[PDB]
Amino acid sequence: QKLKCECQALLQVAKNLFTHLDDVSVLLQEIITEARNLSNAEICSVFLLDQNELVAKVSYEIRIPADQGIAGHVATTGQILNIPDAYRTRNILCFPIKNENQEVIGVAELVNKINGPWFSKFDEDLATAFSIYCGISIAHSLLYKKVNEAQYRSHLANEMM
Amino acid sequence: QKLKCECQALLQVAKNLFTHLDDVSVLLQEIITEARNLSNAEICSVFLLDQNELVAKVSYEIRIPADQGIAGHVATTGQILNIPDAYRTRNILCFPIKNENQEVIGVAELVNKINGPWFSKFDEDLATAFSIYCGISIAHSLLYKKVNEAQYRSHLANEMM
Amino acid sequence: SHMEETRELQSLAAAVVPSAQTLKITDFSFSDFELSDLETALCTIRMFTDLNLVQNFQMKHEVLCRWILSVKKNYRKNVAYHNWRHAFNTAQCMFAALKAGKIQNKLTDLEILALLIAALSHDLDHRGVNNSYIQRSEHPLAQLYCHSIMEHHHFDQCLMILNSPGNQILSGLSIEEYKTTLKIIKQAILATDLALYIKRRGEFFELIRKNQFNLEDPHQKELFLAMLMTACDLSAITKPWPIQQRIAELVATEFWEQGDLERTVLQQQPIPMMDRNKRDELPKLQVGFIDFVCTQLYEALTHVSEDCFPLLDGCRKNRQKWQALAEQ
Amino acid sequence: SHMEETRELQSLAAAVVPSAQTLKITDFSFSDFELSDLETALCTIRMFTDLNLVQNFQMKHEVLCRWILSVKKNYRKNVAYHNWRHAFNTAQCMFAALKAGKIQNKLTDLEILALLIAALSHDLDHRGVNNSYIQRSEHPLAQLYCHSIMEHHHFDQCLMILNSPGNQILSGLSIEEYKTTLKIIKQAILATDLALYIKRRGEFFELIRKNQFNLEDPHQKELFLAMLMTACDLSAITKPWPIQQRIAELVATEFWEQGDLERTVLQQQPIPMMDRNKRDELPKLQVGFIDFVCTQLYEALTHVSEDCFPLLDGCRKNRQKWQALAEQ
Amino acid sequence: EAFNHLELHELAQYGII
Amino acid sequence: EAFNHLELHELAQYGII
Repeated sequence: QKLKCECQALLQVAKNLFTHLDDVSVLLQEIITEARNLSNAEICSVFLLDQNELVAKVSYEIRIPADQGIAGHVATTGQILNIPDAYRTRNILCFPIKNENQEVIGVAELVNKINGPWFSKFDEDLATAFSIYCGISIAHSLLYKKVNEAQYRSHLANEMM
Repeated sequence: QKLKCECQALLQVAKNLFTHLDDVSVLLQEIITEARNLSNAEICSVFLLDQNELVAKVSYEIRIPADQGIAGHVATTGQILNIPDAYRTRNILCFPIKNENQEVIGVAELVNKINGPWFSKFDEDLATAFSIYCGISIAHSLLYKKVNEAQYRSHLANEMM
Repeated sequence: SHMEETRELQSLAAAVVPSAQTLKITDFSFSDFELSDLETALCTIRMFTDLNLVQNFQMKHEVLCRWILSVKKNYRKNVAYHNWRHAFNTAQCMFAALKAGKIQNKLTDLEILALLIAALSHDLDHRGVNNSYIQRSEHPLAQLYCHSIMEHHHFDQCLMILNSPGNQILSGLSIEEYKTTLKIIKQAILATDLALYIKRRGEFFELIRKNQFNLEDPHQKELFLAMLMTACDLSAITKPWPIQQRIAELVATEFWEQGDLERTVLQQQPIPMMDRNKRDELPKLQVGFIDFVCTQLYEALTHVSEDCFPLLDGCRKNRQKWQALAEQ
Repeated sequence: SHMEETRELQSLAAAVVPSAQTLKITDFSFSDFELSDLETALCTIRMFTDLNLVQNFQMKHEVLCRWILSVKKNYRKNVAYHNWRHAFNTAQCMFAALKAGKIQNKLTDLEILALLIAALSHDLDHRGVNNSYIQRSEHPLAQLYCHSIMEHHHFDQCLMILNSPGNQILSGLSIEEYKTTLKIIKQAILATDLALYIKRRGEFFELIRKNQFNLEDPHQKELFLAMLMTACDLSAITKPWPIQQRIAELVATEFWEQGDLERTVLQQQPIPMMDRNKRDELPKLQVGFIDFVCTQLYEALTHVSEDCFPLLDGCRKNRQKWQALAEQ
Repeated sequence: EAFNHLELHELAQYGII
Repeated sequence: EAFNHLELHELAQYGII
C-alpha cells in the first residue's frame, strides 16, 4: 500500500546517486538532502572507518576510534543499533554505512525521528537498504575519485617525458 | 497485479548494470542475457552511431552509415520504430540506444516477440525505459573505460620521467 | 580517389584524438605501432604546437593542420616507410629534442623553427627514392640538381610548398625571421641528408668534444642545428623492438624494393646490404650504418643536448637485438 | 613519546600509499610540499627499490623499510629542514640520477649502492648542525674528529648503524661488494660534505671538460660518484618556487636558528647570510653559495650525466626568483 | 656528393645514398 | 677542512661550514 513508495524511495536514491558519480561532494549534497527529507531524523552524522578509526565531515572533519565510543562500538561490530532513548536529541539510529559487505566501512547515525517520536525497528533495516545504494555510491564514487586524482597526478609526473 | 513487475525489472537491470562498470564485456553479457530474457525477442542487435556511422558487435563488428538503411534512418532520426511485419524473423523493434538524450548514440533492434507474434506499442516505450538504464550504463561505463585506457597510457608515457 | 582521402579528412573531423602525453611521443623509444597516419599527423600538430613557434611566427591554424595532412597525402602510397610516418619519427625526434631536451633555454626560437620545418621537410614527398637512385635511374629531378638531390628538392619544396597554398605558415614571419628561417633551413635540409651531414659534422665534433661550444658564436650554433637535423632524419631506429622489427625490416624490404629497382631498372651486381639475400645479415650492415652516423652524432648530441641522451640509448638497444636477426 | 612515533608506525601500517610515479619524484623539480615524513620515507623505499641494489646485494625487506623509518625518527625534531626531508631530497636526487638519469648503463651497480647509501647517509641524525658549529660549539663529536666532522660522523654512523640492529642491509653483501661498498661510501660521505667535494672536484672537471672521462679507469669513476654525491647533498634547491619558498626560507630561518646559536652560544660578529637582517638579501648569498658548488658541479653532471640536466635547470630556475626576495 | 673514400663504399652498403 | 682562500670566505659566509 504505502509499501511500494519506500521501495521507490530506493528507486529515487538509485537514479539519483548513480548519476552523481562525477563528484563525491555533490553526492554528499544530494545525500544529506534526500536523507534529511526521508529519514525524518532532524540531524545525522556519517562516520567512515579507517583501520581503527572512524571519519566524518559531520565541512569540518569529525573522528572517533573503532574501540572507543558507542558508535565506535558499532564500528567494532557493524550492528544496526537503535537508541530509542538517546540519553533536541532523543533517539539515535546508529547503523554502519556498509557497502559491498557487513564489514564496517563506516558508521552512520540518525537523530530525532518524525512520525513516531522513537526510532522503530522499522527505522533500522530500511535505512540499511537505503545504505545499500548509498554504500555502493560511496565505495564506487570514491573508487572514481581515487583513480582520478592518482592517475591524473601520474601524467602530472609525466611532465619531463 | 501483473501490472506491477516490469519496473522492478528495471530495478534489476539497474542493480545489475550499475554494478558492472568495471568491464564493458561483462556488461554486454548481462545486457544480452537480461534482454533476451525480458524483451521476448529471439534475437537482437545494437548499433552505436559515430558521427555518420553505426557500430555493433552483433565479437565480430557490424557497421552501417547513418544515412543508409532503415535502422540507419533511425540513426538519422532516433525515432522509436516498430516493424510488425519484418519483410525466423517476423518483426523488428528498431529504437535508438540513446542515453543522456534523444540524440542517437546508437540504434538497437529487437527481433521475434514471445507472447503476441507482433511487437506491440507496449513493445516500444518499455524498451526505451530499459534503454535508460542501459544507455546510462553504456555512456558512463564507457566513460569509465576511456578514462582508464587514456589516463593509464598517460602514465605509460610517464615511464621515462 | 580524392573522395576517400577526404573521407579520411572527415576522420580528422570525426574521430577521438588521444593526447600526445597519452601517446608517449615525448618518450623517445615511442610505440608508433598503433598510430594511424592521421594520429601521427596529430602528433605532428603537437610538433608544430609546443615548440612555441606558432606564437613566435604567427602560423595560421588549419593552414598548418592541413599543411600536415597535405604532406600526409602527397607521399606516394607505394612507399613502404619513407612516407608520412618517416616524417612522424623524424619530427618526433625534433619535437622531443626541442622540448624534452629543453634546448630552448640555449638556442633561439628562430632556430627551433628552422629545426622543425627542416625536420618535416627532411624528406618531403619521398618516393621510396634516395639520392643515388634518381642519380642513376635519372628521374628529371636528378638532372634538376647535383648534390643531395632529394634534399635540395626538399629545400626546393620547402620554399615552394610553404609558399604554396594550404601551407603558408611562413606568412606570419617577419622578413628577418623569414630570412633566418629559409636560409638556416636551406643549410639544414642540405644536412637533413645524412651525407652533407657527414660533410659538415667534423667542425661540430671538434667544437663539441672540448666543451668549448658557444651559442653566442652563431655559425657553430646553426651547425648544431644541422647536427640535430641529421640526428632526426634517421630516428625511426630509436623505436622499440617488437615495433622496430616492423620498422627496420621495412627498411629491409623497402630498400629491397628500391633494391628491386636496383636490380631491374638498374641491374647492378648487388651490394651487400640491399641484397634481399642478406635478410639475416642486413642488420649488421645497419649497425655499421648506426656506428657511422647515429652513435657518432648522438654522442655529441649527448654531451651538449642532454635529455636527448635516450635518443642515443633508444637506438643502441636495437643493436644486438638486430644482431640476433643478423645472427641467422 | 615512542608510543606516538609507533602510532606513526601504524600510520605506515594503515594509510594510502601514493605511487612514486604518481608522486613526481622522477621529476627533478618535484613537489615535496604535500608529502608527509611517512610518504617521503616511502619514496625512500623507492630509492632503495629501483636501483637494482636489493637484487644485487640481498637487502632484507622490513629491516630496510625500518632502516628508513628509524633514520626518520632519529633526527631531532627541533631541526627545521635538515631532517628526514633533507635525506628525501638528497636521495631523490640520487635515485633520480641513477634511474631517470639512466647512468646504470655506464657505472657499476656496486657504485649505485655506494651512491645510494652514502646519499641517505650524507647527513644522518643531523642536529641542525654543520661541521663548523660543533667545531666551535665543541660538541664531543667535534673532538671525535677534525675535517668534515658531521660527515666523518656520517660515515661513522654508516658503518655503525648499518651494522646496528634494524639496519643490516649490508648483511646480504659479499665481502668484495661490502668492501667496495663501505670504502667508496667512505670517500663519498667525505664528499657528501660540500667541502671535501670542493677538494676532490678539480681532477674531475679536468677529466670531464675534454670528454675524455672513462669508466674503465675506476678511480675517476668513483670520483664521479663523489661528484654526484655532492650534487645530491644540496638538491633541495631544485624544488618549485611556491615550495622552494618554504625550503630556502627554511634554509634562512634554520641557519637563523643555528645562527641564533652563532650569536648566543657563539656570539660572532654576524656574517651577511646567516644574519637574520638580510632576510631581503639572503638569496643573493645563496647564489654565491649556489655558484660555488651547484652550477659548477651540475655543468659536469650535465656533460657526462645526461637526463640529470634538469637537476641543474631545476636549480637555476630559482636564481632570479630568489633574487626577487634578494631585491627586497 | 663528394666525401671520404672510406665512407663511399660504406655509402654503397649503408642507408645513405 | 683546509681549502683555497678564495673559497674560505665563501665558506665563511655561505652554507658550507
